Amino acid sequence: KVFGRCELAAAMKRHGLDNYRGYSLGNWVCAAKFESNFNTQATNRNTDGSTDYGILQINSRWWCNDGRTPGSRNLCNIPCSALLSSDITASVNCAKKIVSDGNGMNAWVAWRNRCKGTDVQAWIRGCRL
Ligand SMILES: [Cl-]
Ligand SMILES: [Cl-]
Repeated sequence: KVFGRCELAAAMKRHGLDNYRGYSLGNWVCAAKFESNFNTQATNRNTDGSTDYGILQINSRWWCNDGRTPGSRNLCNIPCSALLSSDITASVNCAKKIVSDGNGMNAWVAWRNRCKGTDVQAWIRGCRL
């Protein structure tokens, strides 16, 4: 599923991401835009052979099991394929563990490079939340 901006904001808001660890909702929408273009089915392969999955491009190196990232961890205890669902619950729940791991949203390269220090509230402007 390819979400609309406001549709995704509202789904994220319902799943407790607004202000989660001090990150306002615009941060999460912005990250999703630049990570996946709001497409729950996004995959991208990293040079190390790990893969990034779903709306927030969560990496098989640490976070999920895809059966083909030898010597990786499954810290969110999920098949990576569950991150590709049109229901973003598993992505959001895993994202919460990532953002809590000490690096905040800096874990998301596109967040760091494209959202951080910008006006992120613009990403939810206009939305009925
Ligand atoms: Cl694996
Ligand atoms: Cl980037």
